Amino acid sequence: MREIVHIQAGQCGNQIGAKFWEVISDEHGIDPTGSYHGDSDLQLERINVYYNEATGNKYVPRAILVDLEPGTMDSVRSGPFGQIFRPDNFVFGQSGAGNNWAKGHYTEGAELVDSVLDVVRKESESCDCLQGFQLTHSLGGGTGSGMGTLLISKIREEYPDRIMNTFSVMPSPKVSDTVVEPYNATLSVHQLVENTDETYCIDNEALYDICFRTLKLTTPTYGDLNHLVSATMSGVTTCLRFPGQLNADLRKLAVNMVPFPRLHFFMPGFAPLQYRALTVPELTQQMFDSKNMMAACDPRHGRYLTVAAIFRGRMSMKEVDEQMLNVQNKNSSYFVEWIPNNVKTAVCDIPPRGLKMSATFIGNSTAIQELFKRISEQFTAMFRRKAFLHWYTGEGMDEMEFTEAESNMNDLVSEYQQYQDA
Amino acid sequence: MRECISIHVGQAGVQIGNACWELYCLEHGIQPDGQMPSDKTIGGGDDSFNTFFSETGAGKHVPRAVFVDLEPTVIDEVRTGTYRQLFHPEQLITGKEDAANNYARGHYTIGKEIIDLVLDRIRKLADQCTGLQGFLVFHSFGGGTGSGFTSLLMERLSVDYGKKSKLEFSIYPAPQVSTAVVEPYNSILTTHTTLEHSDCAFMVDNEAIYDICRRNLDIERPTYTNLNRLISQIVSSITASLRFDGALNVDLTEFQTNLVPYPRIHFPLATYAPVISAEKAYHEQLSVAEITNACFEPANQMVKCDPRHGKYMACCLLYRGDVVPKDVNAAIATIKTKRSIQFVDWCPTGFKVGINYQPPTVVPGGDLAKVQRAVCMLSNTTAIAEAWARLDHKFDLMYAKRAFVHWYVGEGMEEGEFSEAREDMAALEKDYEEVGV
Amino acid sequence: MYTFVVRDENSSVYAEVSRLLLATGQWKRLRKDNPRFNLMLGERNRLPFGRLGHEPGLVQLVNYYRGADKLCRKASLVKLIKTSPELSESCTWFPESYVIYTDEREVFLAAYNGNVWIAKSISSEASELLDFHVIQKYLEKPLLLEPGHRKFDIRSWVLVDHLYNIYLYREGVLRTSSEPYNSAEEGNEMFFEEFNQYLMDALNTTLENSILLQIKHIIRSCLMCIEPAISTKHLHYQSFQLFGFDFMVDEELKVWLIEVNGAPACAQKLYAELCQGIVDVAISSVFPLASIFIKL
Amino acid sequence: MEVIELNKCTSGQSWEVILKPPSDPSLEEIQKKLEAAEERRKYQEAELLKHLAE
Ligand SMILES: Nc1nc2c(ncn2[C@@H]2O[C@H](COP(=O)(O)OP(=O)(O)OP(=O)(O)O)[C@@H](O)[C@H]2O)c(=O)[nH]1
Ligand SMILES: Nc1nc2c(ncn2[C@@H]2O[C@H](COP(=O)(O)OP(=O)(O)O)[C@@H](O)[C@H]2O)c(=O)[nH]1
Ligand SMILES: Cc1cc2nc(/C=C/c3cccnc3)sc2cc1C
Ligand SMILES: [Ca+2]
Ligand SMILES: [Ca+2]
Ligand SMILES: [Mg+2]
Ligand SMILES: [Mg+2]
Repeated sequence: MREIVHIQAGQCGNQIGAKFWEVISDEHGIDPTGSYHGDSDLQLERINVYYNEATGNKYVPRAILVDLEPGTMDSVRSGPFGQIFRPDNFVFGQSGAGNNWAKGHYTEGAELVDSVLDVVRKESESCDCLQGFQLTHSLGGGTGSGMGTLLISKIREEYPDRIMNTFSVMPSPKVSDTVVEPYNATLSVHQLVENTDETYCIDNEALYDICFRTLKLTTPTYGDLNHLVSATMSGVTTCLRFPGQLNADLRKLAVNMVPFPRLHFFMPGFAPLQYRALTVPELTQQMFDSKNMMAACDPRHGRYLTVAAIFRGRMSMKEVDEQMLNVQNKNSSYFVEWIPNNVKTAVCDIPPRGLKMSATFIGNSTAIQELFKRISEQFTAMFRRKAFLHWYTGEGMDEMEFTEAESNMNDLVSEYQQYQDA
Repeated sequence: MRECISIHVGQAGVQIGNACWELYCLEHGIQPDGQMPSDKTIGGGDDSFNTFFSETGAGKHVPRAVFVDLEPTVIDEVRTGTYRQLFHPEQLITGKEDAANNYARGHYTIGKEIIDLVLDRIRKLADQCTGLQGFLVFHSFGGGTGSGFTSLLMERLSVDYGKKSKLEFSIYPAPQVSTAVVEPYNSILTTHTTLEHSDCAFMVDNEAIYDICRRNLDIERPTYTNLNRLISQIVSSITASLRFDGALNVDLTEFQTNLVPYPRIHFPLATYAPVISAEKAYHEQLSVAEITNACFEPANQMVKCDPRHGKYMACCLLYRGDVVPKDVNAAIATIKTKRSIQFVDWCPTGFKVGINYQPPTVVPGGDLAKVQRAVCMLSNTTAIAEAWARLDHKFDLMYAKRAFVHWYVGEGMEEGEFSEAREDMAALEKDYEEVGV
Repeated sequence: MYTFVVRDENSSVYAEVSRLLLATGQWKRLRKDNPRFNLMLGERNRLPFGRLGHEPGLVQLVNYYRGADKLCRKASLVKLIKTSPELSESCTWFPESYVIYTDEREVFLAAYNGNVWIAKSISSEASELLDFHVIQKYLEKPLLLEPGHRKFDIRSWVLVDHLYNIYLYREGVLRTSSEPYNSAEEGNEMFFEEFNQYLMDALNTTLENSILLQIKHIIRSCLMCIEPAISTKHLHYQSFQLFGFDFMVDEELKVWLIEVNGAPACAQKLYAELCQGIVDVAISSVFPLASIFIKL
Repeated sequence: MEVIELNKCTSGQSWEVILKPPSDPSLEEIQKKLEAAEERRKYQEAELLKHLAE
């Protein structure tokens, strides 16, 4: 029945994951205790996609919470919708990962990974027809980055024929915890290139700029940043969670969006970012605007391979179709000519909370290379002096593995530039 | 009497299947529970409608149809729909997960696991046939199931039923009502494998049905329900000869005989008139001449093309309603002196005309108004090759960069089947050009 | 902001048209293979008409009429005239022509029995032509300008829009001969104003009366004939096309049709005026922004 | 303009009007195709598991 298994790893992965569940539980009418109290059967028609039906007509998220320290997951359990999560699905260590990819991937995380897989297996076994997996994590830390990609590697071994997608938060010096973030990110990107079908690249620099420049927040917190991520994740999963014209699972959606296996790193977008409702032209304009992009990449610096757009709310579908056909025919130079009709649009009647109507952007642009270039610059800047490497070699890693990760991402960059000049 | 078994593959095939069988029941006066007060031969008899309907001892009239899809969400609507008592559970076949718009998935990966089951259920209907004509296959070009599993089925049907004819009702992919991008691949792939297995295929471009619904029915954003109810009308016009008393196209063989002189060129263009809005209060009823003249207007064709810049190999006129032969011929003589209708030198410049006195039936509450007379033209024009041209061009654009190809190779298909299929289409366009210009 | 593509670089006329569209600041030129276009300045050979009118939300227009080659080919023009009841053998304004590789070899030699012909795709002997396409009756007695005693031909540019309105450009041109005609002005181009003054002084008549009436008649006759075959009135795309009609005039002031060009060139000083007119009635009529023609 | 083969019936009638006279793979081979594809999947999957094992 097209069930999705959700996994969240690390500090960022769990805090963002929790907000996601907090938002969609509200949309489906599920209270923190797991009881349904909505007002429409449309909220329950595809409730099985992310929720398991309990004994007493309760709905428990198909989510698995992973960390190497209990700090963040204790905060989740003490949160608003904390009691909604299945207790056994809380898998945690005590040591922590210390913002170290090696600790998450090779030492500390390796000691815990089988425990997570047992929970994954337990959730998967009770699925009528498993649709795929979904991971929320950061790439700049240790747990979500190192253990997260290790989990993905394991899942692909046990479930080679299942879709593996991630919502990955990209590190940025503007919003940074440690200096080793480019090290952890480069190591993780190599894993994602090979072992995921779709990765939504969420840039913290972009999130910061949106909160500061647009949302007019002088001192943006992680909470403010996760508000944008939560709203985007809701929009991306809207067509999967609600009835509509679109009858597609993760695989079919992946087929129409990914023309080349390695090039599957998407730029998320959202509109609006107020009492005055937006018009369809305004939604479409903002949706394609760089200021609504969350990968911190300028789409004009590249070309769109494929584009997906999801509209929510009661609106003129003719006007939507006209406006989408307006942007494409006014900026046809930014869409590849060797992929006919690469821009697809879906509408959903049920709007998110607080907005009468909204729009979510999913772009497979070659401009995403700017993100990897940026990470690669920061990486090389330290690695040429072998700086901070002792943290990693102390966990058993060799310099060669760093050189290889560096080379694979430069290859990824070169691959993107290959189709930008096509 | 000789029976005809319909097979509906994929979402497009199943939903259009629903539209047609609904329309068939309304035409033959069959109630949703299966009963038919008109039929006096209880539990048997070999009337014209028995070609499509079987009869039980209880008096139920059951469609000789099989519904197959690789995911249940669409067919489940038939299991709990208005005509749920009409079908037997064995006639409705569903799988776990679909082909995800991947031809290779529907043909090789998933199709292999369910092909024997489908054939066995078809065999169940075939055993209740005293003299089976053949099969009518409904499917889309763009879908993984509609393209992939259909071609596999068509291959096996030629093996298990070699003496039986096979007709196609195919949905040509249109971007305005599709969210898929790899449809040009699936279209070309399934045409290449099905070509030597289909005797006659009626292509229906969603782009054409879309605009007809917009222009003539005043519908802003036509839905699948809108498209299918219109498609069902055209299909009904084509299969009416098989379901009613007559002398034109009485069996599936005559479709090939009267429309397909060259085997590979078995894609007749269909034109229909009139399409009138049900929300239109005052409407001047069109004449025989007016609806006949409309058959040569491109805006009424199931595929948008220009027959003026091609050649005809065959042409049939199927009238339904208040139509007399005198007015028909009076219109035909007039049309030739105003229209550019060129035939090939090795074919007679003529028309096979058929009249069904029973007026067109429309679904109560639908968007289509009731008309006193309607006509469907089936013409084999080389102009329909324009659709192949468009399709193959999109193929060339993507395949030059090998875009999306890895999805197909990952399902066990070799890259060589792409170029092998494309070369077949290159030859197909060449055939049309030789016959045409 | 409309979009257009250019798929014919050798086009002398539409090179100026595309330039004028850009000068309006409301037209953007796209790549030649970009399918999302409004206007198409297509190529001469094998224009993909079949891929037009299939872009949702885009009204598409093309600078060529599909099937107009029946009028712009030598062998096709002859066939069209003899076979069409609205033209027939009694054509008067068209020279007795024959198609030879249908073919009309036996018919041509029958009418062979002033007997000078010309083959193209000039001799008094029939054997010299067949040993060497269509054979046309060469006008042995053409009108000659004085002083000079020289032969000439008249070129008229005709624009037909999407509504199949027939517009005749006021400014024509005469491709005159420099050498005297032997039956044994700047750059040889005379415009209408001078040619009109000549007719008034020499033959006591006007260009409108003696010649232009017959010209307008022929143009309208040819186009209204092939109209139901090429019209895009109810098509999924629209077509317009500039035509080049070539005429001849004899000593009796009778106008004869020579050929029709589908991709004609224009006179030097008439490019600025004609191309501007093309934008107004054939392009901006379909794609509005923010007369030099005679409607037939 | 000749009318020929006029057949009349209670349900309707049909005829022909002329305006101008004129001037498979076996079951075995299919199984070989399907199994060849299934084997190519198993090979590509084996190379995946081999890669993961390393
Ligand atoms: N006319 C019409 N076309 C449809 C309908 N449903 C889908 N289509 C068209 O069919 C094409 C392919 O979609 P599907 O037929 O649903 O694909 P499928 O056969 O189910 O194969 P899968 O990919 O496995 O789901 C699309 O281009 C749609 O436009 C329908 O109900 N009516
Ligand atoms: N958007 C967002 N980013 C975060 C959050 N917490 C940490 N990060 C980012 O993630 C990186 C740190 O990784 P973290 O998840 O804290 O380490 P982990 O627990 O080992 O996975 C840094 O680049 C932070 O900018 C959060 O709540 N929201
Ligand atoms: C064309 C198209 C593609 C598409 N892909 C989507 C992805 C959803 C998802 C949700 C969770 C995890 N991974 C993926 S929504 C969507 C909507 C359209 C129109
Ligand atoms: Ca330990
Ligand atoms: Ca009976
Ligand atoms: Mg942290
Ligand atoms: Mg399907």
